[PDB]
Amino acid sequence: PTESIVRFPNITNLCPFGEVFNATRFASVYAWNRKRISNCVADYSVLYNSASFSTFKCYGVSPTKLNDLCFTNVYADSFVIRGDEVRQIAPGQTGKIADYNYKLPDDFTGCVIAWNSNNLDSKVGGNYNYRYRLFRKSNLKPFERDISTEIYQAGSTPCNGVQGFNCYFPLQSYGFQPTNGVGYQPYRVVVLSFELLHAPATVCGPKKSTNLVKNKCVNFNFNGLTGTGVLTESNKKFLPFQQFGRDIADTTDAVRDPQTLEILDITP
Amino acid sequence: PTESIVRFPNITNLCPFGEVFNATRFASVYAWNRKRISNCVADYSVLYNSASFSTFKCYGVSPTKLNDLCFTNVYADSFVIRGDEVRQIAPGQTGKIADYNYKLPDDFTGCVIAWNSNNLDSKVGGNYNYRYRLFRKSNLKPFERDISTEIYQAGSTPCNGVQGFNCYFPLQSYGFQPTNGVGYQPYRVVVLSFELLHAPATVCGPKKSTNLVKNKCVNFNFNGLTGTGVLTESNKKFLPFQQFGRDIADTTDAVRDPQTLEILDITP
Amino acid sequence: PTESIVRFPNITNLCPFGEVFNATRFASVYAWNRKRISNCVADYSVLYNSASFSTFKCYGVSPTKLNDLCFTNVYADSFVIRGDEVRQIAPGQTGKIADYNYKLPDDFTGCVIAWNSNNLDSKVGGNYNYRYRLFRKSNLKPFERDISTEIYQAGSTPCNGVQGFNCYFPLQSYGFQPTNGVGYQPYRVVVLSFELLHAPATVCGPKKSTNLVKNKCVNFNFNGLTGTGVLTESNKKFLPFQQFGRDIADTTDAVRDPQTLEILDITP
Amino acid sequence: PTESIVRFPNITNLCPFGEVFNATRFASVYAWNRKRISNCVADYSVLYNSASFSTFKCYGVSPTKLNDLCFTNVYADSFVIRGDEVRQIAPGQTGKIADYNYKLPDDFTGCVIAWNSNNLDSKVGGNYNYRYRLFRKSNLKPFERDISTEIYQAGSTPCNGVQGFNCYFPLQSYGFQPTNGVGYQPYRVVVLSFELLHAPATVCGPKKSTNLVKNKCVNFNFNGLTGTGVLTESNKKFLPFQQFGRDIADTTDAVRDPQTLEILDITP
Amino acid sequence: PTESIVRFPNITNLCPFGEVFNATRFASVYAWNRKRISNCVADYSVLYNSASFSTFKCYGVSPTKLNDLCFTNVYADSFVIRGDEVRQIAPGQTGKIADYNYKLPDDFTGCVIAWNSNNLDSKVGGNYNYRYRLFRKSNLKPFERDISTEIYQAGSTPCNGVQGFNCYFPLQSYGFQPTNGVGYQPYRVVVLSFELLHAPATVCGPKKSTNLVKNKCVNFNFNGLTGTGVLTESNKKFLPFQQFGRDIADTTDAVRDPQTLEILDITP
Amino acid sequence: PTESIVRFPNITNLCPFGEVFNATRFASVYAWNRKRISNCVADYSVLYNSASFSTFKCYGVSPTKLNDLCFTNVYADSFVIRGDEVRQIAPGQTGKIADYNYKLPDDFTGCVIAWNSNNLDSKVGGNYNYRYRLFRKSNLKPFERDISTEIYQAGSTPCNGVQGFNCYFPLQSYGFQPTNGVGYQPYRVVVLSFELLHAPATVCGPKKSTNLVKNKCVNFNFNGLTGTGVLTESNKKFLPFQQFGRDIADTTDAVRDPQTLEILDITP
Ligand SMILES: *[C@@H]1O[C@H](CO)[C@@H](O)[C@H](O)[C@H]1NC(C)=O
Ligand SMILES: *[C@@H]1O[C@H](CO)[C@@H](O)[C@H](O)[C@H]1NC(C)=O
Ligand SMILES: *[C@@H]1O[C@H](CO)[C@@H](O)[C@H](O)[C@H]1NC(C)=O
Ligand SMILES: *[C@@H]1O[C@H](CO)[C@@H](O)[C@H](O)[C@H]1NC(C)=O
Ligand SMILES: *[C@@H]1O[C@H](CO)[C@@H](O)[C@H](O)[C@H]1NC(C)=O
Ligand SMILES: *[C@@H]1O[C@H](CO)[C@@H](O)[C@H](O)[C@H]1NC(C)=O
Ligand SMILES: *[C@@H]1O[C@H](CO)[C@@H](O)[C@H](O)[C@H]1NC(C)=O
Ligand SMILES: *[C@@H]1O[C@H](CO)[C@@H](O)[C@H](O)[C@H]1NC(C)=O
Ligand SMILES: *[C@@H]1O[C@H](CO)[C@@H](O)[C@H](O)[C@H]1NC(C)=O
Ligand SMILES: *[C@@H]1O[C@H](CO)[C@@H](O)[C@H](O)[C@H]1NC(C)=O
Ligand SMILES: *[C@@H]1O[C@H](CO)[C@@H](O)[C@H](O)[C@H]1NC(C)=O
Ligand SMILES: *[C@@H]1O[C@H](CO)[C@@H](O)[C@H](O)[C@H]1NC(C)=O
Repeated sequence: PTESIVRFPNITNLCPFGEVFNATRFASVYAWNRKRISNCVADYSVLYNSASFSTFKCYGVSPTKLNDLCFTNVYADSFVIRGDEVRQIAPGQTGKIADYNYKLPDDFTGCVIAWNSNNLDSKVGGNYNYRYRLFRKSNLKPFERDISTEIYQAGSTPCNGVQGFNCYFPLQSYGFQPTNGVGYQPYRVVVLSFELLHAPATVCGPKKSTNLVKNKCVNFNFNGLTGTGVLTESNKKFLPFQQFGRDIADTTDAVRDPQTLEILDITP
Repeated sequence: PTESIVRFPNITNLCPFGEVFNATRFASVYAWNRKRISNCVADYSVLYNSASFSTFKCYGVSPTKLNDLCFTNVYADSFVIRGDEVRQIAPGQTGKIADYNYKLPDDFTGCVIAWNSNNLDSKVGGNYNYRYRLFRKSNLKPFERDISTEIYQAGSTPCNGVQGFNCYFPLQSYGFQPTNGVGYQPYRVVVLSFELLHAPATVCGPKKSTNLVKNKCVNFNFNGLTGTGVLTESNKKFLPFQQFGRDIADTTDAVRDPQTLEILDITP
Repeated sequence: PTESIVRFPNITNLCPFGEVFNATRFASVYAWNRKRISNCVADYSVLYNSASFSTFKCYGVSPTKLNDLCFTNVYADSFVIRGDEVRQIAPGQTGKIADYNYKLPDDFTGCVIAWNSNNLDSKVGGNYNYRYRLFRKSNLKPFERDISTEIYQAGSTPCNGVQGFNCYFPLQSYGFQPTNGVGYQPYRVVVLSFELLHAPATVCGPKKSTNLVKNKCVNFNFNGLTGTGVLTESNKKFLPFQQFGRDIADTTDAVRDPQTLEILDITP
Repeated sequence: PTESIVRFPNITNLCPFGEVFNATRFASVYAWNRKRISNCVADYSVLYNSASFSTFKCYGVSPTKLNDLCFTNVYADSFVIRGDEVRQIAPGQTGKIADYNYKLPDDFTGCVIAWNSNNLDSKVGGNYNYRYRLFRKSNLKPFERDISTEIYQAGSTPCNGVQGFNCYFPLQSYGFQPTNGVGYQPYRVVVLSFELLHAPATVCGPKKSTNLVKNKCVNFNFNGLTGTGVLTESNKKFLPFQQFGRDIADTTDAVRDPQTLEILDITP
Repeated sequence: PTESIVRFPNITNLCPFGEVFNATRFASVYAWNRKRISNCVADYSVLYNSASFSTFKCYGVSPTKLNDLCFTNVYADSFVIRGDEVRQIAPGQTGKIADYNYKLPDDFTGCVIAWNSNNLDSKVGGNYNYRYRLFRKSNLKPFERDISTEIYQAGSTPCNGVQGFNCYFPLQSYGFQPTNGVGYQPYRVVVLSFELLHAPATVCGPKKSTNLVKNKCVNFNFNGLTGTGVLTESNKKFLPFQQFGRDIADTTDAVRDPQTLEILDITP
Repeated sequence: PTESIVRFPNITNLCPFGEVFNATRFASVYAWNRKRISNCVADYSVLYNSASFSTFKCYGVSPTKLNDLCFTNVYADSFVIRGDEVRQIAPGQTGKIADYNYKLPDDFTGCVIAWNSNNLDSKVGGNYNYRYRLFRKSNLKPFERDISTEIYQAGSTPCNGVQGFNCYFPLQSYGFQPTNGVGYQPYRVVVLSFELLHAPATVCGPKKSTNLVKNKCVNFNFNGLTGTGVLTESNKKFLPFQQFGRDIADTTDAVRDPQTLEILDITP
């Protein structure tokens, strides 16, 4: 391996992590706000190295390596919970938030970023505008959003839309005050989930593309696909929707150049 | 009485509470900051209607009735403590902040205003820029300020100005973190002391001044002096430092108007 | 005083304290249940000797001297509150229950009897059927019950009968669990308020009457009217509503006998 | 498998769990009560649906599947402890109850049911009738009790069974009050121990016995012996104690019918 | 008033406060040790200037003035209690220590000293050598001890000297741990009660006497009896047991010398 | 296996564990004290018998088997830390002590022995003599000691050798009170480190040295070399640095007798 060749798509616009994180008002956890992120350079070490997030805990990927990876789509799910419920944003965990408000799948790949928000989300006398769903008949499916407001029937009597004995509203207020304990303290949570599935990659890190060298042994990083081999011209006519190539041994022997749209044969 | 005549003097500028309360940085408790406020208009109801002040304790005045009474001079004292010693900013209270950092007289008149500033004065990894005087050979007198950094000799041996065995540095750091408990979270405290000595009033509130009505039994408030009488015209010989006259009964019977310099005979 | 004479009306049915204290379901604190107790004999010893009432606090009446006094009418107010809200059931106290749910007068005469009911009012998973009023525009008057359920306008926008941002339901659930700490455990509260008017006393204790002794110096207890003097047969005519004979000097001169209906002058 | 066939013995007398769980007074933890349950149909639904059991921790068996299985002998160990020491009733923990009062084996197959009993085991002024062994020479063996009252020597002095300096009574009282916290509140604990040997099962659930359908491929459940097969009429001569039968390869190939005492060959 | 003439008796030996306050082992609170301090000089400002004592509350006298007074006798009561029970050592208090172990009179002239002894009295594995009386039929008279060990019958059944159901041992061990809470460390309490009989005082403070100067208007401190006057030779002879000479105004004008034992007359 | 043989070298002197564990004053954790224990007999059972130690965590070796083995060298480390920071003395653990003060290797062979020291290290007025490094530019490598007192720079502003804004002293005083909780409580930690590497072993347990039995099948522990075989004479030419031989199968077949320096042959 004489050289190393990194080829990423030629994109420059930064996708708004600022509008996800530095928003004035977030949403409640029963109505958590999901933003689609695609076609951007994403500097994850801006979020990592900044001393502002108490929890930057990442599942299925390393937080330091996120600049050196490319994902097809990023989902940013922002909401506000209490501190003791910050642990509940994890696969294979139980609680009110995990069962009824926000559920993470067991194959989750992404990061959970939680930081304290006392000055923004508390008020003397109580901040009651952040509600969590307390009552539901069944647990939530992963990434299912439930915003329905129907009176929960906890007994045998029908409720008919009126709260009362054994008939409760499903949404319950946090009631934040700045004098509250650190467990009952407002924490803003943003969950980044990365689609690593077979698709064209849109969100890529700030790594700079190098020029293409052929007919030599080079390490290569084509759109997040890492390998070592000899890149040459290929007579393989790719159909325009195809990015990779593959053989009977299930090995990537052909890739499409992200920039020049050139099909390169990877001879090992 | 028929109507009330409130006479406040011709003052146009506002009292500078803005850099007292909304400053970017506050000083520490050992170097507690003091601002002298005089000769302006102060609207205390803005501070009273705030939804962020957790503690608004007052002494010698009512927390409702502070705006209508108007004062000689306002001493605004600003410092950052943590939440446990907010009770130590009370008169007669004993503690490390009370004995060694900031001591209030037992006859203190004014209001203590404190609010949590965890999003401002705490950083992830620790904020150590706010210090308190842990050691002093004598307890502080009321309202004295000690910023000396001399090494507190706690043993018999002279160690000559270095930290070591029983040779402690007098200041120590709070060490604020955003994940700390509410006792160990930063609280910005602004003591607002007011003196009520025999002097003409310099700070008075946003209450409007009404026109004079003479020769009729009216309730009057002549710039802090409230009475009932038939405010007739005068022929008195008031020297220009004489705010209000007296008599053999030691009762107020002649007041010179603050807005026109006209002496008025009070007759009940 | 040679002898002691006690005359109480010949009433024999017990007061229904068993219906008050041993009811299966107590109402919520916002809808506290008042029962009027009159025309019976009240045995307060069964309340006092039994050891389950953790809080037994009487105001204006000595708690061990409940039996000898006679009362006109008794009001028993029953409800369920959490453990830290028990101290607010007292004259002159403040809190959410005192302001918005149940306010005692500052001149309150009677007892507060609170006992733990964790077995009867908590189920595993949460008992959400006990609600307290959390939002009100103004504090309650003494002995005033508010069961209104209109949406509380916290902000400047009209609520229009729907819960949402800055519009809250005034009632909030306790959510009792048996694993919750004693601050957050159910306590059943019965407040006995005795009124002592100029009306004839109907609620009298279990003290038994003696025979009347006339023309001799005795110490008498005439239906709660204690005193000492020579009871003599009188020619005074009382009208049927009149029960005793206060003179021009406002001292009791004659008493109507509560059993035989006899007019009895008191000499000293 | 066309259908499911379940054959259980026709025992209809219900197992005495009412005497275990609803006894008027339990025993102290040093003298914990053990009851032998056998030869009855057991209903575990009344334990699971009940909303008073705060702890239902089952080791080795699924708590929902207690109703499904059959056992031979059930050991019910009932006692009263305090809340913080409920966590000591589990296989493999330490503490005063685990070491000196009640030890659970590491191979424990059974459930632990703990519920709060503040209404029944606490008295205002203290309930000191519940004792625990505080001092012992060596830690207890599993399922061993020590009701001995011998004065524990904690020094080097033979003090002849008299309490005093370094000679302590082995048993110490709890002293339960309703105002005490949940760490120091009474919890009644019933430990159910199921033993499953190579023995005929006497403790089973209320699952109904269906009619005998032979010569068809059925799922079958013969007295807890689950499987799938084509049950036919046999010619094997089982001895009366011999319940099922095994082939050369130690697989169940014949069973006796629990109801009609008939030998049925299980061919697959 | 030129110069004071302090005359205190020529007492040679210091009071044994060191043996009381510095003893190795203190007695338990049910069997507290009382020591009679008399015929000596006692420095009380040594105790105050030492900062080891957490509590120094003195009732009926000020702690700083104690070196200036001659008391007739001193009683030193030393015991070990819990921290939360330290407040029970006060005149007019309720609790287990006040009712059953150590009762202070309401007319108390003395000082209460309490210092933490987690270092010397606590021990890992438990120090159960300190016991307190938990059960008694009646409350204690002031300065009364109970060393009885009879079984407290709390039911109808007799006990026959055997512990069991409703029969409890009167004394319960404390169980001191070094890992206990702030209310549960051992505290050693010395109660110094100053007997002030109208007698020759024998416990005097450390004040250097001044030789007698007569026939001039001087201050004097004769045996703690402060006064101002002219001291003259006395014509009358007082009885050998009687020192104070009272007048019609109940003021001493004829005092015996506490060094040369001769009568002196005080005149204005 | 007829006769067990234990051959240890003839080492007479006892190890100085008294001067390490029972030292009067320990060093602080930034300047932790390392003592080299070699060429003595060590009794670790008497370390294990004491119940004063609240943590006796041994990593890689079991505490019961400590007397069995032999070591070449022992590293006895000693320091004082608070109770919450005891857990950071562990392999593969993070914290202030682990990063900045004392780091164990990830594969550590030895025992962490920590006991509470409230009685020895606390004093009234606070013991601030114990300091810990709170600020460092880089994390400590394992078994590396840093005693630098250079002022740590946090901001871009140079410190210039004085304490100030964003320039802190790297060492912080603990502040131990006798009234502190168990979290801030002084704990004395000794970390014994053992090397299991093959060398002439100098420190061994108190096991008795048996005689030499030859030409009989015996168990043997030759300086901690456990095995079973028929120990016969050898003609192998062991050099002085060669202590135990090995065969072509890499098994121990010839061991030098530690007492005699005589070469013996293991034969199974
Ligand atoms: C949010 O704003 C702050 C400004 O104080 C900035 O430092 C931070 O980087 C911003 N975060 C994002 C994600 O843009
Ligand atoms: C950018 O990429 C596109 C294809 O995605 C390609 O057609 C174009 O030539 C590239 N431009 C440059 C300057 O590399
Ligand atoms: C403004 O102030 C001056 C002096 O303070 C006073 O004489 C004058 O009357 C005031 N102006 C008005 C319009 O009253
Ligand atoms: C500080 O700034 C906020 C920003 O809205 C303002 O509402 C508040 O009144 C300011 N405080 C003072 C004392 O002016
Ligand atoms: C409630 O019922 C119990 C039954 O055990 C009884 O002891 C108690 O006296 C009753 N309460 C009243 C107020 O009578
Ligand atoms: C009972 O009281 C009534 C009046 O309330 C009276 O008429 C009647 O005589 C009394 N009974 C007796 C036996 O005195
Ligand atoms: C105990 O009694 C209650 C009374 O309703 C009943 O619901 C419960 O099922 C009983 N417990 C058992 C184990 O049968
Ligand atoms: C019930 O079972 C027994 C054996 O357990 C059997 O002898 C008896 O016949 C059965 N009864 C019926 C009605 O089948
Ligand atoms: C000391 O006191 C005695 C009486 O107790 C007295 O007789 C004697 O004179 C005194 N000593 C002096 C030096 O005055
Ligand atoms: C107890 O001993 C210490 C040790 O020197 C001493 O400082 C203290 O003064 C003594 N206390 C008394 C009352 O003598
Ligand atoms: C420390 O001294 C005590 C004194 O009794 C002794 O028991 C203990 O064994 C000593 N510690 C060690 C580690 O030997
Ligand atoms: C002790 O061991 C040495 C070798 O380590 C040996 O030379 C010496 O003779 C031995 N002494 C005794 C008394 O066994």
